[PDB]
Amino acid sequence: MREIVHLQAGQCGNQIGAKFWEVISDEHGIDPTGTYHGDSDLQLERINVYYNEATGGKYVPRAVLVDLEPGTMDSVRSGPFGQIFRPDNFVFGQSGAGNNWAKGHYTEGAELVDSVLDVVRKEAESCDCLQGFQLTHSLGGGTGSGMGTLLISKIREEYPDRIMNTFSVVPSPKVSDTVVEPYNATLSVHQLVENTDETYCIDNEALYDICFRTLKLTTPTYGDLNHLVSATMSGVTTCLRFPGQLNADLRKLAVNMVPFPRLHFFMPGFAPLTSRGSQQYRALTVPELTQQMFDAKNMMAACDPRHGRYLTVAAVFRGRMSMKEVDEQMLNVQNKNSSYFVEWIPNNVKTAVCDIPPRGLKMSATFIGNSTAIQELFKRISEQFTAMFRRKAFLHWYTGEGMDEMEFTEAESNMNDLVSEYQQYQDATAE
Amino acid sequence: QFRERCEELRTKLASIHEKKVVEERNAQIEFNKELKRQKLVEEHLFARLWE
Amino acid sequence: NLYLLGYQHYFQSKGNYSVHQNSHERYQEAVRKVLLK
Amino acid sequence: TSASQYGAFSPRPFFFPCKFLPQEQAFTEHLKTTGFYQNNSLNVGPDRTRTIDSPNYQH
Amino acid sequence: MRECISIHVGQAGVQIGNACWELYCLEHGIQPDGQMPSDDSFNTFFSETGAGKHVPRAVFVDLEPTVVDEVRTGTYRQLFHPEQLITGKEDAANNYARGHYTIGKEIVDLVLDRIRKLADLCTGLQGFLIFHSFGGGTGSGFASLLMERLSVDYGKKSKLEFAIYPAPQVSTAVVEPYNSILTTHTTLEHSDCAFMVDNEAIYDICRRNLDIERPTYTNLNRLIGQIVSSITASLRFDGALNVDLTEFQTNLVPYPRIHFPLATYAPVISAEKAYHEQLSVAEITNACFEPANQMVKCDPRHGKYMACCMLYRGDVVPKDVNAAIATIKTKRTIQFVDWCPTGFKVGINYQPPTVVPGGDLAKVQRAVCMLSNTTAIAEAWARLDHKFDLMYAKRAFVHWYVGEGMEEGEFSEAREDLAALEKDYEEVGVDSV
Amino acid sequence: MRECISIHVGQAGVQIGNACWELYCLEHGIQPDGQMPDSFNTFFSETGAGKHVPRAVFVDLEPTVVDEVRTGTYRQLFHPEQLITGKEDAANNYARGHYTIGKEIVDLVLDRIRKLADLCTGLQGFLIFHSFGGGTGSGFASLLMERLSVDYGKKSKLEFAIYPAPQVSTAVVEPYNSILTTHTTLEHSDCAFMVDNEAIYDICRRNLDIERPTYTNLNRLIGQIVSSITASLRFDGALNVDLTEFQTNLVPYPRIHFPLATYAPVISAEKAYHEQLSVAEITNACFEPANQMVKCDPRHGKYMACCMLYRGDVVPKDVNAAIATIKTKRTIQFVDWCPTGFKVGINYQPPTVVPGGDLAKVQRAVCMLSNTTAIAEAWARLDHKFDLMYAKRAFVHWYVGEGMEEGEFSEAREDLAALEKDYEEVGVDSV
Amino acid sequence: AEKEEERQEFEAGLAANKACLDKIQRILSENQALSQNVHPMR
Ligand SMILES: Nc1nc2c(ncn2[C@@H]2O[C@H](COP(=O)(O)OP(=O)(O)OP(=O)(O)O)[C@@H](O)[C@H]2O)c(=O)[nH]1
Ligand SMILES: Nc1nc2c(ncn2[C@@H]2O[C@H](COP(=O)(O)OP(=O)(O)OP(=O)(O)O)[C@@H](O)[C@H]2O)c(=O)[nH]1
Ligand SMILES: Nc1nc2c(ncn2[C@@H]2O[C@H](COP(=O)(O)OP(=O)(O)O)[C@@H](O)[C@H]2O)c(=O)[nH]1
Ligand SMILES: [Mg+2]
Ligand SMILES: [Mg+2]
Repeated sequence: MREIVHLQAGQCGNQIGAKFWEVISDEHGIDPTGTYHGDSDLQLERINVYYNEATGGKYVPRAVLVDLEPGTMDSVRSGPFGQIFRPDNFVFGQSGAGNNWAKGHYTEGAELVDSVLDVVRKEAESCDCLQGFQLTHSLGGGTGSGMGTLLISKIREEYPDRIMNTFSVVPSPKVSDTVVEPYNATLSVHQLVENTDETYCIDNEALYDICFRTLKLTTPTYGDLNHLVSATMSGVTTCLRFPGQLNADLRKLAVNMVPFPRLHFFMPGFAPLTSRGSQQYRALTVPELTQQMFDAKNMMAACDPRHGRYLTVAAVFRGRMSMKEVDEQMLNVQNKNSSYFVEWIPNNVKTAVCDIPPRGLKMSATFIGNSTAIQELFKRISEQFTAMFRRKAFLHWYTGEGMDEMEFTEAESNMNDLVSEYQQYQDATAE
Repeated sequence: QFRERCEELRTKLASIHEKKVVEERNAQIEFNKELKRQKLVEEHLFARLWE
Repeated sequence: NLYLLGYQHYFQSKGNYSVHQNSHERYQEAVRKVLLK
Repeated sequence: TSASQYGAFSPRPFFFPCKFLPQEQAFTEHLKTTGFYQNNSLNVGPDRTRTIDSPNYQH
Repeated sequence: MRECISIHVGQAGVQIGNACWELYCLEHGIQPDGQMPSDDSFNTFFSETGAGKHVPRAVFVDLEPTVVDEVRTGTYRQLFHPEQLITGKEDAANNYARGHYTIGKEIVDLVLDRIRKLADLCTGLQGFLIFHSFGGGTGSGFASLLMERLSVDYGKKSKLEFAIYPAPQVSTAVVEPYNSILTTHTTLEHSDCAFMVDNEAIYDICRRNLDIERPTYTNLNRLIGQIVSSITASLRFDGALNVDLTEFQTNLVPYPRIHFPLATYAPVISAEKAYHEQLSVAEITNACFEPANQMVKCDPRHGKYMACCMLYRGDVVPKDVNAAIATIKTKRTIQFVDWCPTGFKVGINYQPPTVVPGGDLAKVQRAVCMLSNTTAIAEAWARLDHKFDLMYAKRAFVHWYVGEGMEEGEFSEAREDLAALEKDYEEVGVDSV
Repeated sequence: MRECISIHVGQAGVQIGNACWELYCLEHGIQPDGQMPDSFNTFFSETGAGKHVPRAVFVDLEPTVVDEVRTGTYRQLFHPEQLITGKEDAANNYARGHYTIGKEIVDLVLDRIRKLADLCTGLQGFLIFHSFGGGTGSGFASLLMERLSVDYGKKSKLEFAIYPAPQVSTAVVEPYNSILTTHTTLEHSDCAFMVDNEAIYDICRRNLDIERPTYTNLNRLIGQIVSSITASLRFDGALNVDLTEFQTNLVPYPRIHFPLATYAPVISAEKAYHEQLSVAEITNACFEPANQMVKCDPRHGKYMACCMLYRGDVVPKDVNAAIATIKTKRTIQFVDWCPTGFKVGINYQPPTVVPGGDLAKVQRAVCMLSNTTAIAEAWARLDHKFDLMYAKRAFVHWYVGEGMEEGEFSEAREDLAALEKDYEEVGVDSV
Repeated sequence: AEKEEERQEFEAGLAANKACLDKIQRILSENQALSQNVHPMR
């Protein structure tokens, strides 16, 4: 009908989706063992989007978890919803990559790309009309940044028409855990521009900023961080699973978010995050969602969008709201701020409404926006990648994998050409 | 799931953990004391042999 | 602790299950077939 | 002899860590020892026109 | 599963292996006999029999029998497989030539067959941990040739190196600089990473922070075991950021000729001192940068850091880790090379380090290990070069090695190799600003 | 959050530290073990074991003075590293403690200062205590400030210093150390609180009836001075005044940071029986020349800045009445360019008492920080005595033999000559 | 009727918060650091 195969790459990817799948099963009333105890007929009306049918009233994951290290996956199949997955979709090798992008992309990845291609083909042919796939991974590791790129490039050839999302975790300069980070990141975004329909730039340091200030959590783990990206990407396909006053899907946003094929990077954000001192002194309303969202402190990317221009803005609202108050706010932000919006695109805003409120909440909103501030990330990464590469530091690890040197040069060049043309769209006269 | 989904329990666990670590360290202190007593008596008996 | 706001299950707060035995294919066939009590 | 001191320690519980959470390989070990999922079958799949499958078009 | 094999060489090697293995047995739960009184977290070091026994993956080797017979007699006489403990009747007596050309070649084959059997027992192996000294004749020459043969036996496998480097002032030998000069070609062209440590720095650290006077080799060995435990803890036990050996192998080495990081441990304090001190992530990571706590008599401030690998352990939080790293980067005297603004490789582990009875370290809920690759180590090789040059000028003790039967030109060859490596370190230290 | 670190130097500093830190433990309730059976957080610091550790650095060039602390009742209260000793002392020599013995332990202290500083989040300043007479209190303290000032460009550095008494003296070569230390307290100090031991001797014998005192009596009244200054930071009050507030409103020119302290009321319990104490009565004694804490008479000079510290059951209405009466008295003079010269800080908690002390339990108190130019006559006496000795070149071979240049003696004498001259110009009241 | 329904929903939210606070109290009273495994010699 309209099905999604959830591709999973790396320790980042496995932990992100495990929290994500914990959320969705609660959204559809599924126990840790797999059945449906709920009383919502509309929870089962569209459960085949993410799950597959099994005997005995059981519903199974349509996920393929991938890693290069055995240690991560028992952590998945021992957790809150460990047993809901099936052992065959669990695919993983014996030797890690050591944060080396080349190893997972060329040397060790090639032995495992076959088996993951096998299982995803069966999840593809299991569904009648597959809408498109979906991957969560990190640009800072060896498998998600590495193998994850090799997976996408193959299934683009196999399934060209199908949409392809990616919630790629981009590294932060303020907080980085990897010396060899810039080499992997520069060699992966070159794969992302060519073969991806849709990308969301999630940055961990931003999640550390949002928890310290708005949430005032004393000791945040990565589990709180995983819950943020799960609620965001629950808010992207919420209109797909449930009916609404004005419906949409991923493809409805996809055509409406891409003026030109080189630009598919966006800045997700969540509306209703308040601390526990803020719950008592609040009155939930459509304006208060727009006030919390448009605050650039709230964004989960790593750049301030006042330094650029909004190309296109999406707002997927969830709950029961009056639409006059919905559209009047979207017009109101365009009129007041007369400098942050592109002029050659009037009515920059796409808005969708899903009637079913979010889990555990009465009102919410989700946002996908294309700005010029995304180029602030790359040029800062290019500031570090060139500093690595001018002295050929850490190069023998990648050179010994069998690649040449011009692949680095074309990577930055294509990366430099992207931000160069991206800068032009900021400074462009409409008339 | 609800064990994971609370922070104040992590605070209380850390507090009680450190509190019990203190008493374990006290046991280590008594261990060190008995070692020093042992070496002292070794020196005394060697002095007796010299005399 | 993002959502220790009260959980407040929506549909739980506010028949055909006996017809289709909580099966998605049976419900699809039913809603094509009317047969909803 | 000083070398004999290295193993002159009777086991007592307070030389031991407060908690103990090791790596348990009970499931992925089996999944390694057995072959992974792979299908060598014959080509099986319905013909699909996606948007509508099998209507009753007629004059 | 991920397994590692220990190849303790020499008297230092077997003593260090003894301390490390007492630590491992106490940690994982094994009795001195070898049984469990009560998951498979021991698989990296121990193999499990049908009867419930745990068998070491460690080949003690020495050329003097006594140093292994006390091991064969001691409390762990039954834990350790006797054919793992390999002995020779006569030893090199601080003669690299003897340990390389006359005496080692008799039992080369036996040691190679046993390590072949141990690697056969292993299914997917991770690394060979080498423990030796730069001064001893056996631990220099026999170690050197076993690297030479083991390199072609296993081309791809990681060969970690832990070595006692001759102290700049105190010495237990007079003929040590010749052996230390001639060994360096092996740790240059046939090693993956090295951890040279001088006993003098550990002595200063112990008498300064631990406040234990009159130390011995046991006190040093317990710290070295703590270091190796911190290295292997991410492998043995889970962590939110687990780091295997290949990850920190990659994120420390800029060029193939530079595989000499420097170790650091904190907190290392007495229990009475730990009574009045709050121990936090910031405090422990600031203590790991002090030059007085380095395990090598060199000052990193005289050089510049190119890389830093970081291993937290215990009850640690990524927020505090990031705050500490931010403070360290804001520090000015803590300098970094111009071609590395991002130079940290962080891994965290849950289980706090255990404590050995009768030892010295009081148990601390969180702990830090640092593996900093800086360019301040070259001055130690400069001191070695100066002493070896003033040695070799008058041709003292050379008759011993020549009558053993090696050519004299290898002395000059090794001297030129180490001079070139020092020049390489200077080239790295040069900045393109 | 407010944090202060004590940097007590010399045999005076240790003995002052014994009285002062004992006062703080009784003020907050700290057991001699160090356990409370966050007003304490300005002085103490929490540990994992629930132990509070003082933020102090006790330094001495001889071990014996600190060895009494190491075996005292408060042995477990103090951390072993904080107490720093030395094998040989300067022996009433500035030069030994400045060039030969000072450099021996200057650096190890700075390690301990940093660790105490890093434990603190927001540092207000450093309270530094030493003496002008002894070599360690004068020589070593001079180097530390020079390194501290270039290390901490902004953090405050207060000075409670023992000045030589005008008539009595415990040393012969004490004018040499007193003169040449004045460089540090000029270009590396923010405020000063010079005390001659004589001025406490008559105050106690006249007011507290103890006809035969000791230094412990002298130390305890010094403790009340420091406590009253810090009491505003420790506890809540109607008008809290921090270090930066009264530093600003006491120094009209950066070369003038030498006020005079005055504590009131200081009466024995039995004579406190006959005296009803009010805000007016105590604030009149703060201007009495007989109760002055420095051997000088302000009636021969003129106040330019008066800082007023109240504490206890005080009322702002009665404070204003007391100030008005003070201004209507021709015996008290004020400079022309300061028509308004007062600074009132109000605290709530009354000062505590020590068993075996000298002061009675009093509900209200008052501390006084009055800058006057009548302190000018004090160093002129010191100029007269130094010049009367330096002409014959006595004791000079000691300082020369250590390796300090003889021209520094003349330069030191000249600097105080310009110092006294400046205080005449401020005393001049021009049109 | 609409405003009555919203008021009762608000009361239901308050009751849920009270219940979760009470179970917070109970799991505060509980005490364990076992993590499904004590050390093998304990
Ligand atoms: N840190 C440390 N060093 C040791 C220990 N035992 C021996 N050494 C070092 O070993 C060096 C000398 O070599 P040995 O280990 O004694 O003997 P060897 O390596 O087998 O070589 P030969 O003496 O020729 O047999 C000395 O410089 C010591 O520093 C030890 O227990 N701890
Ligand atoms: N008021 C007061 N003065 C003190 C105290 N202790 C020492 N002094 C003064 O300090 C002067 C001498 O210096 P000391 O403090 O005794 O010793 P030092 O400062 O360490 O210098 P050295 O004697 O050279 O080591 C004497 O003139 C005393 O008046 C004290 O507890 N209270
Ligand atoms: N926000 C967040 N980031 C994570 C989480 N787990 C891992 N990461 C990030 O992932 C990076 C390590 O990825 P890695 O495991 O090497 O990726 P792989 O090589 O593809 O398996 C680190 O820099 C972390 O910042 C998580 O639960 N939340
Ligand atoms: Mg030997
Ligand atoms: Mg003195």
